[PDB]
Amino acid sequence: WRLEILELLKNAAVRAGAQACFTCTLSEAVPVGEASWYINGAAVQPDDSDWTVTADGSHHALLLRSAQPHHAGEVTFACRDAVASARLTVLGLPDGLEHHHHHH
Repeated sequence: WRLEILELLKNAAVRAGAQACFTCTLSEAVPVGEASWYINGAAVQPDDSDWTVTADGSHHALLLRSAQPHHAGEVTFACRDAVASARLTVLGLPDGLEHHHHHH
């Protein structure tokens, strides 16, 4: 019956074509106004195309479609005594090599 913050997903890096997963499972549902979801460098308008925000009960879900070298910025969220932060960054260097061979 309380409003204790259970778990928050922070710290996220998204390369080109990747996706972002930010959610905050609370103990109480908050309407629209006491909850603030924004990343410095790109305010999410009700019609935001790159970012998507929703609120259903005690669960707040926010994502990032295909990350592009420009969405980089800080991550700050606040609610019912629910303080949060993070660091969002996108890689634009195709210097990231990956192993395409699972096994040999």
